Amino acid sequence: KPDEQGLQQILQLLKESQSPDTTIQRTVQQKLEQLNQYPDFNNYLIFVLTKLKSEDEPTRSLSGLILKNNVKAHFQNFPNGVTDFIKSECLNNIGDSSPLIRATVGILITTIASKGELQNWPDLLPKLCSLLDSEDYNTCEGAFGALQKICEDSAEILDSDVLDRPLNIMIPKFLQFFKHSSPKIRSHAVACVNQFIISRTQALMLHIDSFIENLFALAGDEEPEVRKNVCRALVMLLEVRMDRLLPHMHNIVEYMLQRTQDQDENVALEACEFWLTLAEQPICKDVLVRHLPKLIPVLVNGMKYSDIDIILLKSDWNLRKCSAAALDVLANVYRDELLPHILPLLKELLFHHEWVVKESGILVLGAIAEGCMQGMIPYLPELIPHLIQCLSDKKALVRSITCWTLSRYAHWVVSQPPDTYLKPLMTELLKRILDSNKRVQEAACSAFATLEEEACTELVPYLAYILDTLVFAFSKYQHKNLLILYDAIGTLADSVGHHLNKPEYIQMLMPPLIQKWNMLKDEDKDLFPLLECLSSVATALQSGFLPYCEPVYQRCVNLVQKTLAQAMLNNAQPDQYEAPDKDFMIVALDLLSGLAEGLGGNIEQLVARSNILTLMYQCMQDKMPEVRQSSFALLGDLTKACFQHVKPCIADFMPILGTNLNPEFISVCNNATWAIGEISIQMGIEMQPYIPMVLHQLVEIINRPNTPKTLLENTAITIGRLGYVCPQEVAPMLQQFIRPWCTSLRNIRDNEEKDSAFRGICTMISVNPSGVIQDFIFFCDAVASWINPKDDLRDMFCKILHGFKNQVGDENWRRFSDQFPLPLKERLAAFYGV
Repeated sequence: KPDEQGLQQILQLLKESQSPDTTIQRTVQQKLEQLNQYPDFNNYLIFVLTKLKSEDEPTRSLSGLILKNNVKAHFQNFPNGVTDFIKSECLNNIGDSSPLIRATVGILITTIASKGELQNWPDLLPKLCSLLDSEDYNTCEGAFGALQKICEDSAEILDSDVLDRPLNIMIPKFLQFFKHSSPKIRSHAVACVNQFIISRTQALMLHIDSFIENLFALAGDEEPEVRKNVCRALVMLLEVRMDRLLPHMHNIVEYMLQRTQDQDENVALEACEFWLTLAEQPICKDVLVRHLPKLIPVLVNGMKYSDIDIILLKSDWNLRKCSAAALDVLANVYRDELLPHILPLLKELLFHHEWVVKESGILVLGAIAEGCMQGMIPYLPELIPHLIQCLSDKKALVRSITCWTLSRYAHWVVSQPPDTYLKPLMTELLKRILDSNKRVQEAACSAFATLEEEACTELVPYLAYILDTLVFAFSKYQHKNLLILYDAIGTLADSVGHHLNKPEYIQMLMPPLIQKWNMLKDEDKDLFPLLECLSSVATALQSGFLPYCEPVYQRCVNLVQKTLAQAMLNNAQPDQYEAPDKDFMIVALDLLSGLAEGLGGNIEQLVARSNILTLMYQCMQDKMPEVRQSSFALLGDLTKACFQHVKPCIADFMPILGTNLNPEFISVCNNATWAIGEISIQMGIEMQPYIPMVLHQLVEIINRPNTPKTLLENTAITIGRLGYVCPQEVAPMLQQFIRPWCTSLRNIRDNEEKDSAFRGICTMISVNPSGVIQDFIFFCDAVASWINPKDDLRDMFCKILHGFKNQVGDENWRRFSDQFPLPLKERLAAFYGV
C-alpha cells in the first residue's frame, strides 16, 4: 500500500545493484538486507514487480527475485497482511504477457509454497487447478508450471494425509490435459502424474488403465519433452504395476528400443533406463530373449564415450554409464546364453583402429565379466595377454579401463601358473600405478588392490617390488587416488599377512605412513580410511609395529572417548549437539583389538596410563550391538595380552558379560562367550564367584537348536575353560552338556583352544565321573578326532578311556566299541591302548 520517495529509494537501489563494476555491486546489496528486517520492505518489492509497469522488465523481475530470497530466510518473520498481499498479487499476475515477469511470478509462488509448508496456503491448489481451465494460454501454462514444481517438491506431502488429499482431484484432472493441443502443456500434465507412480497413490492406481491408455497415445509425440516424460513414466510403471503393463511388453520394448536410439540425448538416456529396470524384474529372462539380438548392439553402441566426455577428460550418470550398467545386469540374467550376441562384436571392437571404439570394446569385456565368466574362459588365453598389451596403449583412457577390465578377470588369472598371466599383469599394473595420468592411477591402483585380494601369498615373492612402487606413489598421489593407495596398502598386508613382518619392509612403509598420520587432524576426513589401513598393517607386522604404536593407540582411545562424550550430550541435546558416528568407535575398538592381539605383552604400558578400560565398560553397554560386539573382543584381547591391568575390573565386566550373553545377537554373544572363556583361564580359582551367573545360560545356549557353529564352538570352549579352573561349579552339569560339547569340538582343529577345552572336560570328569558314563560314546568320538594331543593330555585320555573301561569290564567294552568306524576304532586302540 506504499509510496513514494521510499519507492524511489528502492528503485534507485534496484538500479545500483545492476551496475557494471563489482565494487559498487557488492556494497549496495548490503542496504538490500538492512531494510530486509523491516517487513514493510517486501510490500515495495512485490509492488515493483507486479504493479509498477512504468519500469522495464529486468528491474521489475529483479525485485521479485530479491523478494524470493527474502522468503528463503526469515519468512517466519513475514506478517500475515504482507504474505496475503504477495500471495494475492502473485496468483493474479500468474500469466503475465511478459515472459521474464511471468517466470519471476512463478518461482515466487513455488518458493512460498515450499517454505509455506503448506496447509498455510489453502486456496493455492484449487485456485491453480481452476486457472488450468483458463482460456488464456499464458495463465494456463503458468498455472501448470507452478503445479508441476509443487508436485516435484512436495509429492510425499500432497500424497500424505497432512493437507487432506488434494491429489484425489488433481490426478484425474491432470490426466485430461494429456489430450491438450499444446506440446508444452501435455508435457506438464504427464510430468505431474509421474511423481505419484512409485508412491503408487490410489488416486492414480485406480486410474492406471486410463493413465496407460493416455500414455500409449502420447508415445508417438514429436516434441522431445513429451517422449522423455512418457518414457520416465513407463520405466517407473515397471517397478510398480507390472501386472497391467505385461500384455504390452513386446510393443513397449519395441518402442523403447527405438526410443533408446532417439535423436534427443535426454529421451535416449531415459529409455535406456528401461533396460536397467527391466533386468531387475523376475519376469525378464523369458520376455526379452527375442530382443537381445537387437538390444545388445544398441546397448554396446551407447557405451562409447560422448565427444563431450572425451573433451571433459582427454558426470555421475551418462548414457554410457546406464548403457553398461544395463549390460552388466543383463549378463547376470542370461549368463553364458548372452555370449552369442556379444562375442562376435568384441572381435571387431578390441582391435579397432579408432581408440574410442577399442575403449568401449574393453569396457564391454569388463561388464559381462561377472555373469559370463564361465563362458569367457576359452577366450581368456588370447584376451588376457592382449589387454596386458593394451596397458601400454598411448591413449590414457584406453589404459584405464584396461586396468579395470583385467581386474575383473583377476580370479582366472591367479587360477593359472603365476609366471604366465599373473606375473606380466603384476609388472604392468605396477608401472601404471605411477602412470602420469590421474585417471590411470585411479584405475591401476584400484585394479591392483583387487588383484591382491585374489592373490594373497602369491605376492610374497614380489613384496619388495610391490612396496617399492607403492611407497613412491605417496609422493605423487593427489587425494582421490591417495585414498585408494591406503586401500592398496591395507589389502597388501591383508594378503601377505605375517610375510610383511621384515625389518627391511617396515623401513619403507611406516615412515611415510606415520608422516601422513601426523598431519591428520582428529577432525580430518582422512582418518576414516587410514585407521582401516594401519589396523591391517599392525596386524600383519605383529610385534614389529611396536616402535610406531605409541601414537595410533592414544589417538584411538581419544576417538572412543570423543564418541561417548558426544553420545552422552546427544541424550539431552537433540537440539544443540549432534549424534556421533558410532563406526568411528567401532574401528578404534577393532584397531585397539589388533594392537593388543599383535603386541601381546608390550601393550601393558599403554593400557596402564589410559582410561581404556573405563571407556570399554561404557562401550559394552552402548545401544548399538556392533559396539558391544567389537568391545567384548577387546576385552578378551586385553585379558590375554595384559591381564594385570584388567583384573581390578572383573567385578564390573562379568555382570555385563552375563546380561549380554544373548544368542539373538550372534557376533555380540560370540565375543561375550569368548571373553569369559579367556578370563577364567587367567583368573584361576579366583573365578569362582562368577561361575553361576553365566553358566546356566551357556548350557542353555549349547543345548539350543539352530545355532551358528562358531558360537556353539566358542560356548563349548568357554564352558570347558570354567570347569578347569573352578571344576566344582561346572562339573555337576556334565550330563546335560556332554552331548553337543563333543558334537561341537570334534570338528575343530588341534589348536590351543581345543587343548584348553579338553583339559577342562578331563578335570570335570575326574571330579564328576558319572555325567559322562551315560553318553561316553561321544567322549570317544571327541577324543578320536585328536591328531596331535599333548603328552599329558594323552595320559589324561587314557586314564579315562582305561579306568572307565575297567569300571565296565572287558566284555562290555568289546560290545561298546562296535559302532566304531575303521579310522575310529583302530585309532583309539592305536593311541590309548583301546
